[PDB]
Amino acid sequence: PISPIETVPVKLKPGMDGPKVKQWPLTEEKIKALVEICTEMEKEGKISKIGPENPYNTPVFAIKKKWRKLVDFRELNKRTQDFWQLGIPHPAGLKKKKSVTVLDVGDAYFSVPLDEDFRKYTAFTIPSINNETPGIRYQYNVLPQGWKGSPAIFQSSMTKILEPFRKQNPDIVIYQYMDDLYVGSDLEIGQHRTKIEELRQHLLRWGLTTPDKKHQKEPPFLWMGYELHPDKWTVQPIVLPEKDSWTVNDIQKLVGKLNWASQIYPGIKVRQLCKLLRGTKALTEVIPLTEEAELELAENREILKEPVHGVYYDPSKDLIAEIQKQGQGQWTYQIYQEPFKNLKTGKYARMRGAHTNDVKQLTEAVQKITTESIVIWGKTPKFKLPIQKETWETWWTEYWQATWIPEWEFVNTPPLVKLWYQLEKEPIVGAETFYVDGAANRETKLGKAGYVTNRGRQKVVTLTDTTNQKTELQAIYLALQDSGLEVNIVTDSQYALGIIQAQPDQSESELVNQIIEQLIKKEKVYLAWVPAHKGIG
Amino acid sequence: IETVPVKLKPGMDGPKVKQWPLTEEKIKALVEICTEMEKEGKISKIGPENPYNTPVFAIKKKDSTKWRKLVDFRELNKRTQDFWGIPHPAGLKKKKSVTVLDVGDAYFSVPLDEDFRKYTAFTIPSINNETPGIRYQYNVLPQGWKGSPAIFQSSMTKILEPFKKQNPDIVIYQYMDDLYVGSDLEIGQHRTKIEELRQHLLRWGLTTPGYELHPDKWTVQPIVLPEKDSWTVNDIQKLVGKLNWASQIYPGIKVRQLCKLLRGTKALTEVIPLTEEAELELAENREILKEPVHGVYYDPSKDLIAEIQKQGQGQWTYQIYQEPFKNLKTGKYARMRGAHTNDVKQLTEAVQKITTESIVIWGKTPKFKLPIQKETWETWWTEYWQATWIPEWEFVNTPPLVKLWYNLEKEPIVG
Ligand SMILES: CCOCn1c(Cc2cc(C)cc(C)c2)c(C(C)C)c(=O)[nH]c1=O
Repeated sequence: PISPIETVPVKLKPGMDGPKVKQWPLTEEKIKALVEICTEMEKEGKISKIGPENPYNTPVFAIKKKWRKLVDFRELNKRTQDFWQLGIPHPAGLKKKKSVTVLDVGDAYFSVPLDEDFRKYTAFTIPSINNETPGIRYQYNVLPQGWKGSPAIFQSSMTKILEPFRKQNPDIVIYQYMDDLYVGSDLEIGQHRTKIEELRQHLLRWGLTTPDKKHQKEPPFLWMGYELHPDKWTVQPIVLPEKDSWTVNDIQKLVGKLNWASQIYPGIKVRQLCKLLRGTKALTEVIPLTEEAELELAENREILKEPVHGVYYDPSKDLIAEIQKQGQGQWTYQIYQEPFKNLKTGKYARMRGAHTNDVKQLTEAVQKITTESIVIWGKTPKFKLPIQKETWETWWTEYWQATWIPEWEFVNTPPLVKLWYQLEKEPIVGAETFYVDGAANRETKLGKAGYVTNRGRQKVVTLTDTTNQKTELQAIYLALQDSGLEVNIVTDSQYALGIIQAQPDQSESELVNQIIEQLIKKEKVYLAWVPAHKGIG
Repeated sequence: IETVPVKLKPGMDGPKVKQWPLTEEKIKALVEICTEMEKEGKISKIGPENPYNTPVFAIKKKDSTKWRKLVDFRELNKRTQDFWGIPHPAGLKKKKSVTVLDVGDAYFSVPLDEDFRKYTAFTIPSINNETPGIRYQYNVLPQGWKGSPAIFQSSMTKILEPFKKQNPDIVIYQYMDDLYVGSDLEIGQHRTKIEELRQHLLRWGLTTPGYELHPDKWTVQPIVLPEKDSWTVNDIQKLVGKLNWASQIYPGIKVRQLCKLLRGTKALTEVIPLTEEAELELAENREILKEPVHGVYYDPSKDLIAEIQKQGQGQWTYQIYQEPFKNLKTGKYARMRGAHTNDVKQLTEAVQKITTESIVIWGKTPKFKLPIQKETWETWWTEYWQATWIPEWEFVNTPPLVKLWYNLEKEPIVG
């Protein structure tokens, strides 16, 4: 039945008025059923008949999943004010429980009273055979299914009702999600059982009932692709649809699941399969799997055959986070308390953008790990990073941007991340000095790039279809190429000033990457910038 | 008691800012601090019908080993009707010593307009989201809100009148929850005179928790160029590059004669003898640089900007201005003992220190341009924040030349 709870004042968005959608026309069979069903709801007090003084209306339908009504609140919702859960708990953050019992509060929505002032907008109508006499008209006295505000109001009411019980029994954990109530504890099975029944009766006090064993959920719990088991959690089986004909669409869907899975199974690859999309003309276009795609799709099936399980959180144990550099711009990490008993795993992908470096990327992965850790375990892990303290100290104390890594420790697990090179702080004595320069016609795109050294050496190339920036970077490239293991290079390029400060080791620009590789080849490189057009050849 | 009605600026709506993740420690404290405030009727639990939200967090002042609650009312403030408030005295910028007092407690004794309370909504989050957040809403004047000191104006002036009229020599300025007391007196006389105010205040109900500010130790330093016996091609080059840039601030800076020496393809290390002309050019630039650029005045009807550069080795430079190149103030900042390996800790201290000066000098917090990545700042700044206010800020990429120049600011011959 309806419960003696205080209703929540609810109102339509400022300005707008209640919905007025015309009632869809129904057949004899549809009407007959609705009439039946609504006669039931009206008796229970759920809905109440209304006279045409109510100008509002919403369309009701009849669907068989015996018949069952359905109200389309799309319009009313659009007009309903806004409310303030959309942050889901992650398995790795739950604490092991001796027992977990799940109570159902399904038709509790129809157990929570609606704001008597708002009820009027909820009006709907029951049509007649065809287009004759006026139909039956009702309105809700309780939170209706499908309305924007139901979930929120329900949640809040539930919280209020649970407050006293939560207080009396602090050693009991309740988690509400949808119309399920997950009650867990470490009490003795008999004691736990006893408390549930008390809770149950406490709820019954407020009208909210509970069903029979018929539909009583029991572990494992299938939740958001995870499998909740009492001692540990596993990942729900990821199956790859073994077919022979693959459409563009099919491929994309595949790449999706596979990308999601790479988090748990760090071995997954989709490059060879993510080439099958090149130049595709239609979503339904059929693509022949290349041999390399067969090989790739094949191995992933094996990987995904393996069972991967994680364990739960133990607050009495510290948090460890270990990171690995899978390749350039790719990182893997695992968070555990006991070695090999992972609470959570994951991986990070990067675009390399305009220009970064490995150490910088390392810090970013740390930050992301740190944040999610705080969200899940309210604590920040102790890090184990594949980088020496030496390298770190040499990089951050000089980097132009503020940066930091919480308490961490060096772990000798190859390949260690390191500084690929370091520009000299002072010019190299007894090294050739290249004065590089590049100029381009912004419109004709005809450029020239070259250099001249104190050593008398010189060169100049003519570039076709080029920009100014390129002729600049190109001049710097030529010097790097034509020089020895030690070089001094002066340029008036604003961009060189960029790499001086940041000394990146990965760029989006291929030219920059060319340069970086050259920069790495040398033993000593001193890069100097000077004002352009200032007659300082 | 009378509750002066407060209203949002026209066309504005309440804040709907997401709460940032908090650690267990901080959440436990807020729960503790809030249950207490609830009982005292300072705040009340609210429903989901209220869609607004402002973020909250917890901090611990210096020496303080007890958690204090801090709300980020920046958004609400920006949207709260102005008050046509408290004037600013050009005195304390001069005074020999200034002490800062937290009179934020005072507000809790004043009630807030019923109709406005909804906008003060905030949320204590829960670990791993295993429970719904706990939503509250203020019933009394909240700390950190700009409406607060404005409404408790009449009451503060009153309370202060006695002390003011007895000491017309001491300056008292109120900004947010802070109270700035400045005097030219003797350290002993100043400090002890504080207590007189302190107790005087305490006598009404508002517990008012080195530490002395010394305006006039904030003298703007000049830029000093290097001097050598011998100069190399590289030396001139670095110099000319720096100068050429400075000419944006000092147009009288010329570098034509030095550039002359740089014609030709010499080895960067090769020494070059200076000409009498390039020697004079250099003398003039030094001369020009001996003082801040003329004609720079504070315009009250414009925002203050504070740019900070990470120099390195615990060093930070900053400039305050309203228009690029026309600095109202500049300086350096060396890390506090203990910030040994934490860039964020330092930067945070720097911001607080810089902001405070902004308050004393102009009674306005500057807008910060921080040489740090958004993600990094948001993740850890609250871990070392110790002021009751929160400046506005944006993140930037420090131009190489800007820090090469200010790195050149003069320092004491010894200390
Ligand atoms: C049998 C395992 O159920 C998972 N589980 C649970 C129950 C549980 C079940 C589901 C479907 C989702 C979530 C987030 C939690 C709890 C609490 C919340 C009752 C707990 O503390 N610990 C735990 O391991």
